[PDB]
Amino acid sequence: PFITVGQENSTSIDLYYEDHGTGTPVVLIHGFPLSGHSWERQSAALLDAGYRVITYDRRGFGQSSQPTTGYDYDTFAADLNTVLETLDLQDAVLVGFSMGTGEVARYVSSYGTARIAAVAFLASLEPFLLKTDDNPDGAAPQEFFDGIVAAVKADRYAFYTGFFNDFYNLDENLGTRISEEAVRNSWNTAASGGFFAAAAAPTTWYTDFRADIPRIDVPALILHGTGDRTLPIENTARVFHKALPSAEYVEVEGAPHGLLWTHAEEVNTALLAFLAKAQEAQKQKLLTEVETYVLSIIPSGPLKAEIAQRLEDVFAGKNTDLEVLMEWLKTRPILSPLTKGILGFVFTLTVPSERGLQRRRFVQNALNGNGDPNNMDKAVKLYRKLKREITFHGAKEISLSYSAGALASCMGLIYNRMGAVTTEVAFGLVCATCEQIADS
Amino acid sequence: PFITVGQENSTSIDLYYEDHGTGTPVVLIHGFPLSGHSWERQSAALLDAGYRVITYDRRGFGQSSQPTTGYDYDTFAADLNTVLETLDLQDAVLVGFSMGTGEVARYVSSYGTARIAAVAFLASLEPFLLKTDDNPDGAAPQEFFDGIVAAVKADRYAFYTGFFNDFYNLDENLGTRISEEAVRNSWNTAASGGFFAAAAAPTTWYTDFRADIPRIDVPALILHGTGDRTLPIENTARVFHKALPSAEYVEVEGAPHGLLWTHAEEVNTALLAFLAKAQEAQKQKLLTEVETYVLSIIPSGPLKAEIAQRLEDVFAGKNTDLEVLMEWLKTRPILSPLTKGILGFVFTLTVPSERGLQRRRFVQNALNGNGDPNNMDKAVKLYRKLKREITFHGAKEISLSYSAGALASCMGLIYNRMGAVTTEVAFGLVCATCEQIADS
Amino acid sequence: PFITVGQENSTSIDLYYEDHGTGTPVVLIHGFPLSGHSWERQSAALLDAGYRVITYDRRGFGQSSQPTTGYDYDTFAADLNTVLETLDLQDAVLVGFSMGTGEVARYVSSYGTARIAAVAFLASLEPFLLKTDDNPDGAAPQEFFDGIVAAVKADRYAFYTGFFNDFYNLDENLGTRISEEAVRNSWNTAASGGFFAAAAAPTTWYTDFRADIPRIDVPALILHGTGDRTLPIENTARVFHKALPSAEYVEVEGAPHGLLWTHAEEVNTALLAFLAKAQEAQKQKLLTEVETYVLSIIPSGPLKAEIAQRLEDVFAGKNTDLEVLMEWLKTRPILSPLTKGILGFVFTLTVPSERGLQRRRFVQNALNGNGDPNNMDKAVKLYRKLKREITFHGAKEISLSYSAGALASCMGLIYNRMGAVTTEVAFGLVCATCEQIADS
Amino acid sequence: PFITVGQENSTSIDLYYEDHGTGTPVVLIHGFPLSGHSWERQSAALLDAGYRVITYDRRGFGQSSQPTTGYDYDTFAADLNTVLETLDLQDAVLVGFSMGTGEVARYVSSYGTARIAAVAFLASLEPFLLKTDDNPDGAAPQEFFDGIVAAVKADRYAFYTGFFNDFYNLDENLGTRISEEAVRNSWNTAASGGFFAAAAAPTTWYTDFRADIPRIDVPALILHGTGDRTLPIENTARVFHKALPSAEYVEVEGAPHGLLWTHAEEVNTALLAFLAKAQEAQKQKLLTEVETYVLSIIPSGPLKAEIAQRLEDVFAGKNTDLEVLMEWLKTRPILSPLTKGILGFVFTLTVPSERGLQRRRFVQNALNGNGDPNNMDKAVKLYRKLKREITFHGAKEISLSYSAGALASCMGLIYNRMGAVTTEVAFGLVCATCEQIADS
Repeated sequence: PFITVGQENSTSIDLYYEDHGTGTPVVLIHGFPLSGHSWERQSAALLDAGYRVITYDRRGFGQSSQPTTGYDYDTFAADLNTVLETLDLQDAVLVGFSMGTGEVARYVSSYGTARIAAVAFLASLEPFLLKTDDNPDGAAPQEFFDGIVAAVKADRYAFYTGFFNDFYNLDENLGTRISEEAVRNSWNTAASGGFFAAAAAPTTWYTDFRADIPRIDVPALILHGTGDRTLPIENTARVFHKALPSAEYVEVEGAPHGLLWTHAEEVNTALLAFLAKAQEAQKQKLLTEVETYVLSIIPSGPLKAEIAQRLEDVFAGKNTDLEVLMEWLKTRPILSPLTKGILGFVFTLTVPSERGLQRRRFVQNALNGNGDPNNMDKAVKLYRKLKREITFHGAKEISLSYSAGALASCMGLIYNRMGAVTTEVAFGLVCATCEQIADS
Repeated sequence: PFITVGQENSTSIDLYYEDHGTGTPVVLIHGFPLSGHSWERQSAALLDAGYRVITYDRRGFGQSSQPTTGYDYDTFAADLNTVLETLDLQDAVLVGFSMGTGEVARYVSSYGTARIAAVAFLASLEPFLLKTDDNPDGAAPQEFFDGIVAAVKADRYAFYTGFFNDFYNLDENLGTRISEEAVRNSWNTAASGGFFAAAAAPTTWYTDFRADIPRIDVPALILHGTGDRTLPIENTARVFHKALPSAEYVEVEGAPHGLLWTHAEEVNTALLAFLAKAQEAQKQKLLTEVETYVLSIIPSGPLKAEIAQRLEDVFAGKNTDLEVLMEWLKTRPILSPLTKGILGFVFTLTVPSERGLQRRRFVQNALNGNGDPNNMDKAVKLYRKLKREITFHGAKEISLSYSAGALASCMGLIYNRMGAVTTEVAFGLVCATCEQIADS
Repeated sequence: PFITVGQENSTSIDLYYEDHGTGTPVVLIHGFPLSGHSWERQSAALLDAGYRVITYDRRGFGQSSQPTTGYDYDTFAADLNTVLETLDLQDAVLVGFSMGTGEVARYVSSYGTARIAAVAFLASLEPFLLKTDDNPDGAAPQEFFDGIVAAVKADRYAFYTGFFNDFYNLDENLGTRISEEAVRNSWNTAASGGFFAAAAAPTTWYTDFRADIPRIDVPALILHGTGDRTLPIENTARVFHKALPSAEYVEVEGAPHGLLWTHAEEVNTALLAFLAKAQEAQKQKLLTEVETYVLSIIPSGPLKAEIAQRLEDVFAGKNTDLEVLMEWLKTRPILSPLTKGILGFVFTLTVPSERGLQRRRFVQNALNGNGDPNNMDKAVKLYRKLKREITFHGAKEISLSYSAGALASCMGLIYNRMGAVTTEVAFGLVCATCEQIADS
Repeated sequence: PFITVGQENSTSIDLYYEDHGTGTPVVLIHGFPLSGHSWERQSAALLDAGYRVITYDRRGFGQSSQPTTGYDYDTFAADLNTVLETLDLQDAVLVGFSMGTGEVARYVSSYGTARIAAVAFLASLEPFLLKTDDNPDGAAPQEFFDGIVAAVKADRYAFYTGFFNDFYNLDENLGTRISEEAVRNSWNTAASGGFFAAAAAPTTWYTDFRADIPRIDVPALILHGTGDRTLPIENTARVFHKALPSAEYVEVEGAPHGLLWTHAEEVNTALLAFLAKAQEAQKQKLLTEVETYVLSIIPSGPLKAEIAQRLEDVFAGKNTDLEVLMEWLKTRPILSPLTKGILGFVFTLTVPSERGLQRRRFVQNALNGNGDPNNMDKAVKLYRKLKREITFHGAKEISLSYSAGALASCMGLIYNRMGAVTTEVAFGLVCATCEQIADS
C-alpha cells in the first residue's frame, strides 16, 4: 500500500504503509535505517490489545520511494500530515522511535494535536543532539556527525555492520536477546534503502527540537534504554524529561538503542499501559462532561438521582439490560418526552450490548420535533458539518449555532441511522442540545 | 459618496458624505449655510494626527438632496443616526459647528451615547436661542428670526453676501485671517444649497435644547469665539457652560462665528488636545489586546516576561533598537519559527524608525507557509477581503475563518510588501493568527 | 517508478527507473546481473556535479518485470527508446556498463543521435565477443558461452558467487577496494533478478555490434580496466578503439570488470571530465539565450553594453560580487523599475555567493506587482505549475501563457522566498517575462 | 458618467468621464488643477473632425471622487488603465496636458502600447523636473516644490488666483487671448477639486519619467509654448525632444502654459494634423494586410486586378457607391459565392456611408456555412474568444485554430448582426478565413 506525499522530477514520491486491526489508531514511526516492519514485535502486541496499527516507511527507506530531496524534519512531518489526513485518522496516538521521535515532535508543533490523542517517545533524539555553546547538553559536535555522513558515503553496506553492533549492543545481547538471523534481516532492510537517503539522514539527527517541545499538550510517554550507545540517555531522555516534566518517564535498565526487539517485553508492557491509561483518562473526562450536561435538563428530585445512578453504572461498564432501561425510561411519570428522548439516545449510544432492541418509537417521536420541514432543513446542514468534525469541543461549538429544535431533529437523524458520525462528535451534539434547552 | 436617509415623492433623500484616513472616527457636522468641505482646515489637521475623518452635508445643503421636508432637529438627528449606523461607527467623536451642534445634542439625547466616545460643541446654539419670558438668556425674540426667513425668501443670493459679512467679521478679518477668494467659495457653497432649505433652516435655530443637555454623559468640549456676532457668547456658550459645567470650556478671544477658518490654528490646537485624551485611551486598549494575543502563543518562562517588557516599551514609544531586537528574536532557542515570525512582523509594524532595515530572512522563511501553493492561494483570497476592511475588530473576524497555515502566508504577503493593509487591519490579522495557533 | 515498455500475456512489461537532480540528462545503463542501484557511487558524484541522473533496470533485472521473452539487443534498445521518449529527454548523455554498453551502441545505430549529446562506454562488449573465423579478435568461442548459460541453469544462486569472484577480482580487491558487505548486496541484487533472464542474458553477449559502431556520430568515451577478467581488454576495448579512433580512450590500470565500485574514484574522474565537455557546451547556449532575452528589455545605449559585459562576467564566474552590482542597478536612470527587478533577480540567481545579503527592497517593489490580488492569484496558479516543471523549455513554455503582470508577481514570490523552484525553471520564467515585456 | 478605479474606506473611488462622437478614440488627460472640461476647445474641434473624444477627471479633481490617497503616477496610470479597459478602447490616441503628460508616459511604460495607436504631449513635464546633480536640466530644486505645497496648504483658494496669473500669462493675454469670465470659470473648477488633492498634486511634478521615455514605440508628438512660465521650455520640452528625437516637435511662439485656450487655434492645427497623419498611417498598414489576404483567394486574372483597385479606392477614402459595388459583385462572372461573401463582408465593413443597404441574400447564403449545426457550434465558441480579443494580430492567431467552415459561419454571425466585434478584430477573422482557404 502506498500514499503519495510528493513528486520528484518525472516520478512521484510514494510512501509504503500498512493498516491493520480495528480500534483506536496507533501510528508507529520507525527509526534509521530500518522500516515499518521493525515494529513487528510491538505491532503483534498492539493488535492483540484491540488497536488499529498503522505503520509507514520514511522516504528513501524500506519500500518507500527513494528521492534525492526533502530530507529534513519539516518535510518528514509534512509527510506524516499527509499520511494522517489521507487516512483521515482521528483521536490517534503517535509512537516514534529514534528518528521517529523527531517526526512526532515536529508534527505536533507545526500542525497541532487536533487528530492526536496522545504521543510516545521511544529512544528519543530530543531536545537537541548537537553539542554547541548554547547547548552543552549535546551528545557530540558538528564534526562528529560530518564523520558519520562521510562514513556512510564511503561504504554504506559496510557501515551497516558496524552500525547495528551498537544499535543492538551485540557484545552483550547477541545470542541472548537478539539472534544472528534477526540482525541479518535488519541489515537487509538497511541495504534496501536509498543510497542518498542513507547519507542524508544523519544530517537530520542534529535538529533543534527545543522549540517543538512546549507545543506538546496531549499526554506523553518518554521511554529510553540506559545502555543506549547511539543516543546516550543523559544527552537525550534525561534532559528531555526536564523539558517535559508532565510526560510519563520510563527508564529501561541495560536496554540498547534497539530495545524494540531486544527488550520488547519491557517496551510493550510500558507502552500498552500508557495507552490504556490515557484512553480511560480521556473516556472519563468525556463521560463526566456528558453526565453533567444531560442532568442539567432533568428537574431536581428523586428521579434525577435515579437517572444519575443508571448513567454512572453504564459509564462504569456494568453491563445493564437495555430493554429494562428503556422500559424504565418509557414508564417515568414527570419526565418530558424530549428529556426521555435525549436519555434514550444517550443510553443506546453508551450501551455496548444493544441486546436486540429495535429503534423505540417513544425516542423517535421525541426527537422528530413535530416533523417541521424547517427543522429538518437545518438538521441536515448541521449533519454535513458534523461529518467533517471530530473533536468533542469542536463538534459542540458548531452545533451551538443551531436552534434547540434543529438540534433535536439532528439527533433523530443519527438515531434513525440515516447518519454516520463518530461517538465523540455524537456526544458533542447531545451536549450542545442540552445546553440550548437549559437556557430556554 | 451618498447615504440614503429618507424618501420624498418619486425621489429619495441622500446625503453626500466623505470618509478619509484611518483611526478613531471623528464626525464633523457643518453649519449654515455651508457644507462638509468647510471643515477642510480641521480635516487636514485631523488626518495628520492619524484620525478617521467623516464629514457629511445636511439635507438641502452642499451636495446633498434638496427636499422640501424634514427641516427640524428631530429629522436632522435621525439623519445622523442613519449615517452612524450605515457606516457602523463605534467609539466615535461627534464635532459640531453652528447648526451642527444642535444635531449632536439631539442625537445624544434621543439615541444615546452607545456609539459615541466623546462630543464637541463649536460655536454652539445651545441651550436656547429664543428670547422669551421663561428664557431671558435668549439672543433674540420670535419676530427677529421671522425677519431672517423673510430676508432669505426675498433674495437668498443677496442674503448670503450680508450673512458672511458677520459670519467672518469681514471688517476686521478680511485680508488678515480670511481671503477674498475664500469668502467667494463660501458664497458659492451657500448658493449651491436648496432654495427651500435656505429659508427653512433659520426656524430651526430657536430650538429648545435645554432638555437634551443633561443627557450628555460622554466627555464634552465647548468652544466659542468672543467676537461671535451671529451667536453672541453670553446668550450661547456662557449659559451653556452653566448647564454643562463638566464640559471642557474654551474661549477664543476676538474670534468671529466662522472661526473654523479665521482662527483655525487656535481651534485645531484646542480640538486635537481634547481629542488626544480620547484617542490615546483607545490606542492603548488596542495595543493591550495585541499584547495579550501575542503573548498567548509564547510558552511560559523568563522569556515570556522579557518579550512582554520589550512589547510594552515599543508600545510606550521607547525607541528601542530594531536591529538588536531582530537579532535577539532570531537567536532564541525555545521560540518556534512561526512565533519568531509573528513577533518580527509585530515589531517592524509597531517600531516607528524602521531605520531602513531590509526584510529579515528568518521572518520571511517563517511566514512563507511551507510554500504550499494551496496555502498561498487562500492567503490571497483573504488579502482581497482585508484590502476592503478598515476596522480592527472587523479584520480579525473575517481572518478567523481561514486556517493557521493560510494566515501565516498572508502575513508573509504583507511583510514582503506584496500587500498593502492599514495598521488596524494588520493587527487584526496577527491577532487572528495568534488565536488559531493558541487553539491548535 | 515504472515505465511500460511492452506486454507479456495478462501482465504488462514495466521497467523500474529513477529520475534525480536537475541539469543535463545522464542515462546510466547497468550491466549483468545487477540493477540501476549499481551506479550509486557515480550517481552520487554526478548529482554533486549538477547533473540529472536517470537510471533504469533492464527487463528481468532488479525491480523491473521478469518476462521470458525479448532478451535480444533489438528489444533492449527498443526499451531504452521507450524510456527516452516517455521522459522526453533531449541533449542527453548515454553511459553504459558491461551489457549496458550494447544498448548504447544499438540504440544510437537504430534510432539515431537525435536526443543524444554524447555517449560513454565503460567495460564494453564491443565490437564482437564471439571468436569466429571472420572475427579472430573474439574473446571466446560459442561453446564457452554455452557453458555459462548451462552454469546459470544448473544453479544461478551458486553461480553468482563465482561470478562476482572475477567480476571484482576478489583475491586482489576484497578488503581493499570492495568490502564483504558490498559484495553481499550485489549478490542479493543478483538473486532478486529473474530466473529466465539470468540464463537468457549470456546469449546476448556475443552480439555483433561491428555494424553499429560507425553509426556513432556524437562524442564518445571508451573506458576499460586492464585487469578485466570478464571482458579481456585486448578482445574488447583495444579493438573497439581501432573501430572508433575518434573516441576518448581511457585505460584504468589494474582495474577489474566491476570497476564502477572498486576503482570508482578513477571512473568518476574520467567520466565527469568527459561529461563536463558536453555539459558546459549546452550550458553556454542556455546562458546565451538568457542574455539575449534579458538584453531585449534594456534600451539601446552605453548602459546596454555595460550590462551585457557584467552578465558575461557573472556567467564566466569572474565578477562574484553582488552588493556592488545591486547598488549599481538601483541607481540607473533609464531602467524601468521592472527592468531593474528582473536584472536583480537574474544576478542573485547567477551569483554563486549570495553571502549574507538580505533581499533588496528595490527588487521587491518592482516585482510586487502593485499588490493587485488578481495578479497574485494568477501568480500562485503559475507557481504550482512551475513546481512540477524541470526543463528550461518546459518552464518557459507554460509561463508564456500568463500575463506580464502575473509573471512579474510570480518572480516576486520566488525572490521573497515564498517559492522554491529549480534554476533551470527559474530562468524559464525570466525569459518568459522578458518575452512578454518585449511584446507589450 | 463615472468609472470606479478604487476604494477608500467606506466609499469607492470613481472618476467622472465623458464619451462623445464616433470614430477612433482620442483620450484627453487634463492638467492641474482643472478637469476634463478644460479640453472644450479641442473637443469641439476633434468632434468636427469625426473623432471619438474621451475625457475624464483625475482623482480629487473636477467631478471625480476626492480621496486622500493614491496621488502618485503609478496610481494615476493605474486609473487610466482602468478607464481604457472599462471602455475597452482599442487603436486609441493618448493626449496629455501638464500633469496629463505624466500619465501618458507612465501608462505606456507600465502597461504597453497594445491599445495605443499614438501619443501626444502638450506642455509636458518630461523628462525630469527636479534639479539635482544627476539631473542639471531640472527646473527647480526640492526645496522649491516644497514651497508650492505649503502655499496651497496656506490658502487653497487664494493660491489659485496667483496660479492662473502665470498659467495664462494674464499680463499679456488677458483681454486678448483669454477673457475675464473664462479665467473665472477656471478658478471655479479649481475650487471644485479636493482640498487634499490640491496640495498632494505638486509633489507628483518632480516625478522621474526618464525611464518611461524609451518605452514609447508608437508615433509621438511634443508640443510646448515658448512663453511657458510654469514649465520652462528649456527644462522640459527641449530636453524631452533630445530624449525622444523620433517625436514630432512643435514650438508655439509666445504661448503660455495654458495654451490649450489662449493659442487653441495653433494647438488644434498641430494636433489635428498629427492625428490625421497617424490615422491614415495605421489604416494603410492594416488595410494592405487585409488586401493581400483577400486577394489571395481570388484567382489570378483581370478580375483580380479590378478587385484590388476598387479595394484601394475604398481604403483611400474614395467613397464609391455601395449599391453599385454590391451589384458589380453580384453580376460578376468567375467569382465564387464564398469569395463574393467575403468581399461583401469587407465592403460593408470598410465603406463609411453604408447608404442603407440590406444584408444581401448572396452574402448571407455564402456565410451560412451549409447549415451544419457542428459548424454553427464552433462559430459561437470562436465568437466568444473574439469578443475578448482586441489586437488584429491576436485575433488572427486564435481564429486559425478553427476550420474554414467554422470561420465562414462566424463571419456570417457578425454580418447578420447576431454579433458585435471591433473592426480590428473583424479584420483578423476575415484574414484568418482567407488563410485557411488559401492552403486548400
